Amino acid sequence: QVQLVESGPEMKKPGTSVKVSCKASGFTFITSAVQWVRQARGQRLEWMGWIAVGSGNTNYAQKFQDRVTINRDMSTSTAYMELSSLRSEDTAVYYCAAPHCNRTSCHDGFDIWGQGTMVTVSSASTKGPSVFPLAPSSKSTGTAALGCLVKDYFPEPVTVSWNSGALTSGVHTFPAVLQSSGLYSLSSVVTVPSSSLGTQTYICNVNHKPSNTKVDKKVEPKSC
Amino acid sequence: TNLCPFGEVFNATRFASVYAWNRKRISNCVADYSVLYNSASFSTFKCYGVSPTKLNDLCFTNVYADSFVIRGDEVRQIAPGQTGNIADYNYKLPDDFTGCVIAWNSNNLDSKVGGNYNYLYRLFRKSNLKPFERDISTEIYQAGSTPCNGVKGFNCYFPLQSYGFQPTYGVGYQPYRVVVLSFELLHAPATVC
Amino acid sequence: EIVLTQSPGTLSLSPGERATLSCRASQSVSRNYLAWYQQKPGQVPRLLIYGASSRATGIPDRFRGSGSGTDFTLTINRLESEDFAVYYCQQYGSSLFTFGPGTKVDIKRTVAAPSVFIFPPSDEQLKSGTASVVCLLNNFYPREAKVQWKVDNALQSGNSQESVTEQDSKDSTYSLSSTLTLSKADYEKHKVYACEVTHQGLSSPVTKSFNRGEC
Ligand SMILES: *[C@@H]1O[C@H](CO[C@@H]2O[C@@H](C)[C@@H](O)[C@@H](O)[C@@H]2O)[C@@H](O[C@@H]2O[C@H](CO)[C@@H](O[C@@H]3O[C@H](CO[C@H]4O[C@H](CO)[C@@H](O)[C@H](O)[C@@H]4O)[C@@H](O)[C@H](O[C@H]4O[C@H](CO)[C@@H](O)[C@H](O)[C@@H]4O)[C@@H]3O)[C@H](O)[C@H]2NC(C)=O)[C@H](O)[C@H]1NC(C)=O
Ligand SMILES: *[C@@H]1O[C@H](CO[C@@H]2O[C@@H](C)[C@@H](O)[C@@H](O)[C@@H]2O)[C@@H](O[C@@H]2O[C@H](CO)[C@@H](O)[C@H](O[C@@H]3O[C@H](CO[C@H]4O[C@H](CO)[C@@H](O)[C@H](O)[C@@H]4O)[C@@H](O)[C@H](O)[C@@H]3O)[C@H]2NC(C)=O)[C@H](O)[C@H]1NC(C)=O
Repeated sequence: QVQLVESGPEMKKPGTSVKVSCKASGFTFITSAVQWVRQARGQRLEWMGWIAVGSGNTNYAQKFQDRVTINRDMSTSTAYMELSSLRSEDTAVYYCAAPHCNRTSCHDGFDIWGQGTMVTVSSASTKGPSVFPLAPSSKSTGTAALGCLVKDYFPEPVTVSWNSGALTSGVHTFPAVLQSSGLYSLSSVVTVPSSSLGTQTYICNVNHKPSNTKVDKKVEPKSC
Repeated sequence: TNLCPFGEVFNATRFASVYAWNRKRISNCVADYSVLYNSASFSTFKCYGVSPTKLNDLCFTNVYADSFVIRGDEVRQIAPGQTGNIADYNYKLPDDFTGCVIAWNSNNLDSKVGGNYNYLYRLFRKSNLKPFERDISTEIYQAGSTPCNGVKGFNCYFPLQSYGFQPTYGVGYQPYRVVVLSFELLHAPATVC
Repeated sequence: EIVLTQSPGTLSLSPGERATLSCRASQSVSRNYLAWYQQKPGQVPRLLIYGASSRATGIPDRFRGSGSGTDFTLTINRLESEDFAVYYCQQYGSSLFTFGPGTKVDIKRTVAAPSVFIFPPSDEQLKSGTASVVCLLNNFYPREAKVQWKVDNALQSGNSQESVTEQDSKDSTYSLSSTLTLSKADYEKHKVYACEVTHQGLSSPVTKSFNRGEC
């Protein structure tokens, strides 16, 4: 059972520090090396640094030389990464990787990876979303589009269903975006035939567990 | 009729690193072991093959005095049949060891405020050392399949590492000076009584 | 720092074809230390190829690596359905390690133009002092698309953000959501709001517009 287990989710205010754990199991920790890679939501892998377990020697990328310090504690067989002076741009998922080794030899690559640690940095407090309807256009002849606007909420995530699960086909819920105000905004839409606009009702089910918010909103065709 | 120079060993102003452990040969001298066991300034004192008290009434052909410095947690490795980074890659005692292991805390001497990086230990080595073997090669250790030919990089690190003794470490990380006395009995005229 | 680049950005292939990914290093690798990783959405990277041309444990034989100095290749002989994900390369032989930008391998599909819709801000939101205009691009292929907001016939930049869904498991299409966000004061200062959509499946940019106050 060659394993590598990391810390739980972290949520630190901007300007503070976060220390992510990364404990090893199944192999001899003393002789391998641990690297740290972060990945923003939907972005590429970004290499931060690495540490040799035996010597403790570290190497850090240019971007992270100012605020990142990688250490290890071979008594607990755990390596740590500390990121000071946190900010909204640091909000990402942090991974640790290491080669599986025995007392004398190592794998030629990082084949052991951790499960990931979600670090969220934001000044804004918890907030329930305002749900606004996206009414279908009157310029629709065969298929029209309608949806809801889940705007200004924190933190992630929110769940959205239509007609409480009866409507699933042609539904698209987009991943949220972080506004400059620190709050998230999301939009979920659905394409239905233009004929059914007058004889079928469409209600979006927005549920936000961190705030215990259950907002349902009816989307009605534009009326003058 | 002259006593053995046990003072030059136990009282040396500087001790060697465990990977390059010092060894002094003692012969043709009257060994007075009385004060050594009486000495309360020694933290560790374990003899294997001979009794600590019943020792002054013994003659040996050669007596070897080995001295070095290790961590407090690593003193338990200076014994026959032990395993660890020190017993496997630095200083190894045979299974049929005939001698005594002596150690004492030296945090007041071998530790500096900024860290004393003079004491080193061999961290990586391909195979375990033979008994009383000594390895001082600084050849870069190749951990992965691909070599390096002298490249301090991933899966290719320097085989030697420093202790960095500071006075604020715990007793396990503090420096301990060790003196290992081997009692050799050959088919030659005896010289140490 | 050694710069790492991959090509293409998105590789559109059908299940069964042979995929060929490229990874380029700004200078010669320190020690032929090039690793290939596979990442499905919302998952942890998985090592496929380590050290130029050496398959990791548990990887099927259809994955292969090659290269030597600055140009390296990841080749999948017969593309299986479980292989459609993003692929990253990483050099890790010279002190500092670096990653590539990634290469997304998606299922091939015929060109499909997007269904474009525009949504004025609800009266409930205008009560909040904020206005949000939404531009929907529904079910298109490939993912490459461009959205340009225009307020009173003027190209708008800033106060705009996009979002793309994953490749749908039925029609293999993507969908984009662009949101323009202004204050109620700024919104009430104009009449025509439109988003201009440019796509490969459109012979000319398609524009959907509305007039404020004229429902
Ligand atoms: C510690 O790990 C060492 C490295 O092993 C690999 O790396 C680690 C990280 C793991 O992933 C591990 O699973 C990997 O295997 C490991 O060293 C390895 O030890 C084995 C067993 O002693 C060696 O295999 C034996 O090799 C001989 C002859 O090898 C010659 O050829 C190779 C090139 O092909 C040369 O590199 C060698 O120098 C030799 O010249 C084989 O004859 C032998 O058996 C074969 O035949 C029998 C039937 O008789 C079959 O059952 C076997 O499957 C074989 O086909 C072994 O294969 C291996 O060479 C060696 N590798 C290295 C790089 O040193 C070590 O054992 C581990 N120690 C501990 C305590 O865990
Ligand atoms: C390692 O060296 C130490 C220290 O060496 C001495 O101390 C340092 C600070 C320097 O001054 C150096 O020049 C010295 O040589 C040894 O520790 C001392 O060793 C001596 C001799 O082995 C021993 O006598 C000390 O014990 C003390 O003894 C006095 C008096 O005891 C005898 O001496 C006087 C004459 O000087 C006689 O009149 C008396 O009757 C006794 O015969 C006691 O008063 C005192 O309480 C203490 O017991 C040792 N002192 C200490 C602190 O350890 C050590 O033996 C050396 N070890 C080895 C293996 O060589």
